[PDB]
Amino acid sequence: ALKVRTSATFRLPKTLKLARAPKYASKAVPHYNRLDSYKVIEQPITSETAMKKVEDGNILVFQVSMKANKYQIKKAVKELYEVDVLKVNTLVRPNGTKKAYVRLTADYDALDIANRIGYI
Amino acid sequence: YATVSKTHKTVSRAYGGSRCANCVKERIIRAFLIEEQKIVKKVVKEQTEAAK
Amino acid sequence: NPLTHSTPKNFGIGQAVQPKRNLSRYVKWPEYVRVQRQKKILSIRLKVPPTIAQFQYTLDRNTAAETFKLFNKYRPETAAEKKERLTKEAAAVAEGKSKQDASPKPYAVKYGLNHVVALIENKKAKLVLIANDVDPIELVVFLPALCKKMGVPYAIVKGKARLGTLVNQKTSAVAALTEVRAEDEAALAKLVSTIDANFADKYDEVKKHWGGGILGNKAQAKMDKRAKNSD
Amino acid sequence: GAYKYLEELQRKKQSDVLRFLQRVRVWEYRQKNVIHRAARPTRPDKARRLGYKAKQGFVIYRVRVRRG
Amino acid sequence: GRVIRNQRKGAGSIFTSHTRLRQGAAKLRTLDYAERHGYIRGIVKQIVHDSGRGAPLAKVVFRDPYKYRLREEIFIANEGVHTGQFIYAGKKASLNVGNVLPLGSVPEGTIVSNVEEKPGDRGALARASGNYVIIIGHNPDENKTRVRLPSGAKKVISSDARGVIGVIAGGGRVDKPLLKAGRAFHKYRLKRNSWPKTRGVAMNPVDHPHGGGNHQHIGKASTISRGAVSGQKAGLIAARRTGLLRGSQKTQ
RNA sequence: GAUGGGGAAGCUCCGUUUCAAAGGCCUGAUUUUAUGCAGGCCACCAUCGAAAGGGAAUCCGGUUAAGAUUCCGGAACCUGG
RNA sequence: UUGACAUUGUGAAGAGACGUUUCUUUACUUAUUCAAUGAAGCGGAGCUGGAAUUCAUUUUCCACGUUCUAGCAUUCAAGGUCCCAUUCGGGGCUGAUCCGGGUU
Repeated sequence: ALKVRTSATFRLPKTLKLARAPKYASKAVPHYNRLDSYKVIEQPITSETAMKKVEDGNILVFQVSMKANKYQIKKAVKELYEVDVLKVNTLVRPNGTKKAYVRLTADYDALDIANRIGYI
Repeated sequence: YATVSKTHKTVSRAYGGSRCANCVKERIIRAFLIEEQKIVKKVVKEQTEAAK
Repeated sequence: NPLTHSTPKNFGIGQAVQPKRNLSRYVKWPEYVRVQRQKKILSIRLKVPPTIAQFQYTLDRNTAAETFKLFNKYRPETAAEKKERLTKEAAAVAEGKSKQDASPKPYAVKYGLNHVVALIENKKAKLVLIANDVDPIELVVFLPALCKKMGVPYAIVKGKARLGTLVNQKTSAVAALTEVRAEDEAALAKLVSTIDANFADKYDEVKKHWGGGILGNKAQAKMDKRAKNSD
Repeated sequence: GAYKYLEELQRKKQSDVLRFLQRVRVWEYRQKNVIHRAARPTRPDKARRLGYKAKQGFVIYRVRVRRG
Repeated sequence: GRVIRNQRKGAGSIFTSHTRLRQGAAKLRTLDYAERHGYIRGIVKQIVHDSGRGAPLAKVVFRDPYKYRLREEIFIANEGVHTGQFIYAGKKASLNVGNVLPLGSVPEGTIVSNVEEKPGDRGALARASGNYVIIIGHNPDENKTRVRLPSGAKKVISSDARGVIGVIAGGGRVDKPLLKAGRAFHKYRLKRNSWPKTRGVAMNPVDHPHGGGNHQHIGKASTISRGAVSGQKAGLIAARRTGLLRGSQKTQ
């Protein structure tokens, strides 16, 4: 009888650690996707100086969820409007909304797609 | 130094960076001389063992 | 061979990192490990008084093996058993004769402190096994003394766990038979003879001595050496 | 009953057996935590008498207080 | 009145030690099988100034007996010790300057530094620039050695207590006048908020026992019973005597 | 400034590696599988605390009513993959 | 700060109160206290070796890895010896005496 410890330190024995196999579920029904596409992008912005960005910079301008992000915004734009996207800049306007400058790739003309959506 | 080629941060000798040529020259010698004198330090006390 | 080499290593003070060795002697064990170890020890140093010292007198491997082999013949009813009887017993008797004496008189081990104390009080016990390791000890310290007054043969036996297995439980504290089949008064008395001598006649002497003292290695040695070299 | 002897032994707190018992136990409790769970009642006749029963949902805690 | 200055110190605050720049703390090796039975050779890698403490430190490094690695301790440097010096430690180490031996292993006459009060405490006595303790004699009625402390007092400690042969370095630092307040300023700046000092006699009664006024003066013996209560212990504390002496030696 | 703990009738006070069983890093086995495990070393070890301390990497030209080392044009660099 | 009582236990010397028992120096260690360490080398005994006694014996002492040098010292250790049929990998025992599990 004995056993050899070559360390004078006793450690907490590594032990099972099961897995939660509940019995009754947390929620009843998993929340639907908060922040989907119609929610990411809320509105075009159509002040005259944004309009110039459409006419001259291949840029679509949107008020966009405060909760969005350059990924989430690009995706929604890419799908609601069937267009490809070069980069998104964003800022938080001083009235507390987020505006997104979305430049389209050169395969697209924002002005075209601007007045497809139906503003000018 | 993480954006640089290895040749930039070594030389070709025992102890590339680390130490400084005259310090490895001293270093080898000190090694050899002592390891020699060991053998002796050793053999010499084995002689005066028999002498007893 | 002439290619391999014998390079011994020096392991003295001053060289060669000391090799892995066995330090079980020196581990900083978890606090519950120490406490149960020092408790045992604290209880060893310090005069233990006669009535607690009665225990530690176990019962030899062979007389115990004998006494369990007999005790093992008197298992109480198992679950399945009593179910089966309770249907046989009740379904018939409660619509037939003998006041549930539609089953033979049983012979079982008798267990449980309260129960077994009263058996002893009532001079109904034929032989009684008290465990050596009841904690709190007070549950069981009066027993040998009680048995002494009442005539009841008794052995302090080893294993509270073992008297457990003897009544289909985790632990059992006491266990003592009273009845017994006639094909068996023989063995019984042969046990009681050897037991009673060991554990019962000796009562009045045992009850006069204390335990404890004991120094633990080191101290025992330096009083060994103190008195040995200097005499 | 075992209890009537517990009940009466316990009343001899200055007997040899109990001083020993008291000395060894109080050492133990000092080395454990100021509050800690107890496995079984140190005092069966007593727990009982104060309304404890040996059954799931009854619990015993041991606790130290500073004194004075 | 008011809580006096000397009472406010206990509370730390504004008065704790200025320690940012300190090297590590200064200690012997932890006492091991190596030192309990043989010796173990380290080198002094560098010797270094420690803020707040005139008296330089030696950073001396030793191999690890039980693991492949190096271990650096921080000794107090002992005058004569020098980078590249080997340092031998323990019962069998030989009587050279810089080594650390159990008191019980050196002859009467031997002078040592940074000596332990109880074996293994890693150094308590004679540690400041210039100091040392003298071994006066030994007594193997329990492993005790009797020594002389820098203060005058003799003290008997365990022959297992270790010292380091030699005196602490840092010369006679105190031999040089400080010359100007600024030097004391910088002086205490690396130590602690104990400087300048306002005399109690220039404070008002709320502030100190010396306190009241109309002419500056103490107005009662400045010589206080040891059993006086804090608030009252300012001045000469349990002064067994007072006044000018010209004394010349201590306790022998 | 949490935590094993120790004070305090208590609001809470002390303490921070402290009289504590305080982890997690590689990868074989197994190729029922990407996985439970077989190796194994190393750990007196919460966290908060700097828009002047430490610290991975961007520049010039052009442009607005109001932004720009952030947009445009051009030319780079760092980090993870 | 000083005394009493409680925490408080085990052996002796003495002086003392008429084999127990209370009194001044004191042995104990488990309560209590203090210090350290990743609780590493504590305590006892022994292999070996050199002297001794004793007029022979067991009768003890003593020794039992590192000091010219600002190197190097880690992979359960090479070695030896066993095992697995051993293809490459492993493993055990020695190397590194024994015995108490009182960390010191």
